[PDB]
Amino acid sequence: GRYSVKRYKTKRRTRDLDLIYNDLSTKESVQKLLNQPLDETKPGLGQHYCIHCAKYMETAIALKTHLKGKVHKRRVKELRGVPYTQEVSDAAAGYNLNKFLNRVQEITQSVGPEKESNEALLKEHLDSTL
Amino acid sequence: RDIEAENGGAGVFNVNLKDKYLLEDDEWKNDIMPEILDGKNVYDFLDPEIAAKLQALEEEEEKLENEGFYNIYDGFEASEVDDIKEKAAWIRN
Amino acid sequence: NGAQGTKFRISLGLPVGAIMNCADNSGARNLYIIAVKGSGSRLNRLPAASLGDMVMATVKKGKPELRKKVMPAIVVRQAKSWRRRDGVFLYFEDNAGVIANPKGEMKGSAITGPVGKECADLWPRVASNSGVVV
Amino acid sequence: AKSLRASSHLNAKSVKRRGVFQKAVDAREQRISDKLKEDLLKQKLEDLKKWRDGRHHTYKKAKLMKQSKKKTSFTRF
Amino acid sequence: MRIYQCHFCSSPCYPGHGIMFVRNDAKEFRFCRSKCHKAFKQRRNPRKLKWTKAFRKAAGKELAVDSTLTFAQRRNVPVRYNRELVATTLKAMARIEEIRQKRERAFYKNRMRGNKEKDFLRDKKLVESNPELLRIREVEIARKLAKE
Amino acid sequence: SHRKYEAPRHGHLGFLPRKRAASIRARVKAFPKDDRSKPVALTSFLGYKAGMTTIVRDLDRPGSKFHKREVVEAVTVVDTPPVVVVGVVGYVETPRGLRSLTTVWAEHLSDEVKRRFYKNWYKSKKKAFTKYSAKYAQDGAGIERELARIKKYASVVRVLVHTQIRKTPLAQKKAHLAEIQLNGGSISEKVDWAREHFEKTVAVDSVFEQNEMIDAIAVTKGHGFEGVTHRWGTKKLPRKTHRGLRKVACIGAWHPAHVMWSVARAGQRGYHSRTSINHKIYRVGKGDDEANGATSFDRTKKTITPMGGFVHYGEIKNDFIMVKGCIPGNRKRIVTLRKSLYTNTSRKALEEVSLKWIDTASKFGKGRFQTPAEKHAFMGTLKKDL
RNA sequence: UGUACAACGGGGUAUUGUAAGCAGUAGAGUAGCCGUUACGAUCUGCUGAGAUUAAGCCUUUGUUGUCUGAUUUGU
RNA sequence: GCGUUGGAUUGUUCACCCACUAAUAGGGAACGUGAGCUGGUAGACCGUCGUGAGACAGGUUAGUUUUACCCUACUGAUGAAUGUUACCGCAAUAGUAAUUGAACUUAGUACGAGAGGAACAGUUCAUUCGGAUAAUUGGUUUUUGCGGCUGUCUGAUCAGGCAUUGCCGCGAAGCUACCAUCCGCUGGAUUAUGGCUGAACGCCUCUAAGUCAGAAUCCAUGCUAGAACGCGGUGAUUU
RNA sequence: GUGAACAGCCUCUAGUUGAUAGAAUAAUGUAGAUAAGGGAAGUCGGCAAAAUAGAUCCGUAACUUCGGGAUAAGGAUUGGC
Ligand SMILES: [Zn+2]
Ligand SMILES: [Zn+2]
Repeated sequence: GRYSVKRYKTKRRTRDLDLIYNDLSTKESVQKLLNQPLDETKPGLGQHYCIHCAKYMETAIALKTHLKGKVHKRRVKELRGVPYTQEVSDAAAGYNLNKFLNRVQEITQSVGPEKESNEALLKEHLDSTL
Repeated sequence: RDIEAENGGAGVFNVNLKDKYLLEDDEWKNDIMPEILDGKNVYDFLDPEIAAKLQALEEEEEKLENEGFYNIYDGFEASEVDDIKEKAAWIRN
Repeated sequence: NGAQGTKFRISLGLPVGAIMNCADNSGARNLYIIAVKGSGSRLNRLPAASLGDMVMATVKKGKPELRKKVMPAIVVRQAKSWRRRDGVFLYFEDNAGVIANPKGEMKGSAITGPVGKECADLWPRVASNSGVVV
Repeated sequence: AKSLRASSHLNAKSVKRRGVFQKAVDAREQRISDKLKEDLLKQKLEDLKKWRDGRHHTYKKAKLMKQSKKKTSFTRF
Repeated sequence: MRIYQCHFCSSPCYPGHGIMFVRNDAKEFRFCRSKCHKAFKQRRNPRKLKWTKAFRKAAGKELAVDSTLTFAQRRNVPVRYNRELVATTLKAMARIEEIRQKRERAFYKNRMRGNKEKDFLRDKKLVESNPELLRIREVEIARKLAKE
Repeated sequence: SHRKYEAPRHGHLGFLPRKRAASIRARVKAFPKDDRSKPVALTSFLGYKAGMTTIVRDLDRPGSKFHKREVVEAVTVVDTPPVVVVGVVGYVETPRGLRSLTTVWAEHLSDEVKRRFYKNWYKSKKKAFTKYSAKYAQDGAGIERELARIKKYASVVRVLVHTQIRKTPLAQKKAHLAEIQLNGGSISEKVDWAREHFEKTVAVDSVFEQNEMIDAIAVTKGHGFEGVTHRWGTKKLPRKTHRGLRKVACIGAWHPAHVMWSVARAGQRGYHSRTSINHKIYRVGKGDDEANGATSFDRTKKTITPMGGFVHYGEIKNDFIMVKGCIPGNRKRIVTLRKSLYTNTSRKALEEVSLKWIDTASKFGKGRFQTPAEKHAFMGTLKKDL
């Protein structure tokens, strides 16, 4: 009906948590988006961009009130685990099992704590500047 | 070009994409590879070394068949258990 | 003409009066205007097309040197439900736009994001300027 | 364009018909007759597993006399 | 022809069935039906929905790792087309499916053992709970056998 | 005045009057021209429409852009059990038209065709062809005299056949009856063919084969009294116009004194008799041989009938014809397959169609599995099993 | 008065999304009792369970019952 | 024969502007008083005039006709009587539909100093139109099928009621979309025109008598209905 | 009872269950509702419909008769335990 039709249009489509995982993974990606040069078209003129909830706020205090909220915590509690790729979708059906398991142990060993440390640095950076 | 001119023109001549291919046996020129079986796809299961892995699979299955892989409560004999079961079913109904 | 191949039929998504995205760095952001080449003529019907279709357009957002200026170019993404004659229905995230001359040659030199399979097969220079097909 | 009922296109089609298409159309007839005869022979093999003088005369003379009394005949007055 | 797996349901997507979505990363998401497509649009989590296979394999339902499930590897390096090799693979697939189905049935038995003990204890508690209906049962059985 | 803007008509004036057809079974109005050089051959066949399905094909079409590429296509499936011959008709030429001067029937006939002749079968004494069977006595003087009449006169010969509805899952019990023309030569040989073929069957393989372009004649799916907008294709008036918006507003400014036959009014939509030509047969499948739905590429033993059977139809336990696309008529109807009336100068009627796969999934929903074995294997063992 | 017809039921197919009831220590903490007990959204298990499935789906070795009311027609 | 568009502009349009297109031809059946549907009297203000009431060279604004159930026409639907009933058919008459563009090849050939650059024959696909269809995709939901949500009520659980279909999600079947798919022909006579023989007129002449080709034209094949007072062949004919 | 509320929704007391009925579910209507992609290309004219909407917090321009404009605008949230 109207709610789903007029919220989840492909025009108003958002940014597919897989990619947010791949972005919060590494240092350079998070620093790039924290820097984010002045763009006249973006809502907050660039700055004040939440990466978990891929969203431009207007101001620092609007970032504060966003972070002190359940809409942020929804996404951070959704983004802790693995990102559910087609690898998972086909390993469930019995197809490219070893690729899925290599990806799983890779995240468990390498990429997981990488992203966790990046998130912690992000959090204390934001809490210190704000 | 001229084989086309002989058989039939540009838009009619059906070229065989085969007849150029390089094989162990030439008598099998006009064969076809199955793509799909019951649910599966042949290209996914098709390795050169499949019979050996199947031999290992059968070894494992025969080990398990010898093992215990494919195989009353005290106080009540069996008819006591059936009586309790039927009484409970009656009670629920 | 300019295109290599036949007039093939894929569903219509982009009527007249539709603002679609440009992601190359020729300078434009948007494409609007009227015209579709190879469009029919029927009372009360809108000119709307795709299939790597060539269309007239202006930059609504972009650099002023190419604003105020009508230009031809080709649809590469649609976001309507198109059917491939090999199986499934396809559709993109969005519409996409981008710029060229009447022979099919591009003002820009590289494309961002995916480009349609049939659009690239129909327009050579799009296939050369595209790094990502589908 | 050239219409469906254009003389030149129809002549070209007429020239094409006598050749590659009629051969394919005629082969199928022999094939299907060869199948039709075997579908008879198999039925036989299964079987071997075990005036017009009656009423037309009266009806027609009565029709003609009704026609000639009511004067409702096409040929006769 | 191929048989793809639904991004959501992990189900087969035969030719002429479903819808495909092409992200901006040049990544394909094909679905078995509009149910899964619309769940993707609404950004549901298939590892939380009980009717997928991902939930099952992650929860510890029908098993995930086994020797049977390694044969359907995708193959990006081809081979010379030996028809003997093709014929061997055709029999191998049928054999592998029998073996996998038997192991699956065994996994389900391992999961569902310990249920008859529980059911029997339920019935014991119930009958030892409620004797006042057992009197009605006794008298009615006696009445019926005296009636017949 | 001159309308200010030209636009084409709304509707076709050749498919008029748009009335209910006078019979559920559309009547064949033209058979191909006879060549007396060629063997004896039926011009047509009867069948029952049974749903639709989807196939994949490998296309060897030179010049096209799917040349040496795969293509998904829809197909229609007609249950075509063998057809039984029961009679002959001879049609003499006159300067009024064609006239039938004699019809000859067989010795024994089935309860099906007798039911066709009857209208209350459960009360009757079923006395239909008793005296004709008696006329089939010692030498059959009458039978031979009328057959010789047909050999002498009558010009062209048609054969009365009926179906074997008993074989279908349809709940009708009553067979259809149809004249089908014989297009070989030698009227004597036509009559001899029929005489030898009384009380005997003709399969569909003996009338058609793959890569053949046939015509379907049928009746199209009545919807009932319908309005202008959906019955001709007119525009709709914007909103809250006077006396409604799903109609033609008027004729214009100018003044006639009558309403014309050309101005798109309301009425019946459907149950019209239609003749749709040039549909390519893709498979002549047989009930005797299972794995009809299977293919050289598939090698997955299964019949064409999908899981749960077709919808508003049962299973295909009989010989069937698969054609591509969309024929007239709905499921559970009677269609006549004719062969093409003319040699077709298109390469489409030459290309040897090869299939790769057929869809035997459920049409009672969104089907994901081709076989119940596949469903069993994917779902795994349930609670009920063990 | 038959491989007859129907109402129920069985099987298949499809839609939904894991029933009622019972248990656990899994449960942000809070009180009481010398770590333990009571409350507790929720989670986990019996459970792709449970429900619906022709009313214009397919199929049926089952159970039960039904099958001569009225009118009219002649070359 | 078949088509002859989409839009901008009301400090206005008895029109013009830029695009697409094969093309964007003109007109009539109303305007030879007056006739579908839609824009363009009563109140009030400014301007010119008037002694004034008021009028106007003006301009602005707001401002209730409401068939058809009758006859005919048109569209679809029955039906008496022509021994009864049933089946298979014929076809007078009437209607008729297909259309346009591009692409491969012919060929970078003919042609041309160069620049440039065709076509017949053989093939492929699309535009407009029409007729069907529902395998798939999409839409639709009183399947009120499944689940959930708010508020309240049935003591709580269960199971439910009410909220003018309470709301949200999925939703088969059916219906439906160039928003999906399929299909859409071939014989005779002719116009203009080009010709053969050949007088008129001891030359000559396509014409006067004869005669060969030839257009998307005409008539038929094919498609639709089937004369309810058009017809045939055939089956049964009453305890 | 919910809730800011004599709003709207459900209920207790008291009262009523009155308005010609039955069978089907064609078109056209009357009263509503949903719709892919595009979003005013429609039309004299965005008529009508849609969208927004309560409460907490941040923040709020020109102009101003300094009293207002102003809920300007524009943004972050809302359950249960
Ligand atoms: Zn966030
Ligand atoms: Zn799925």
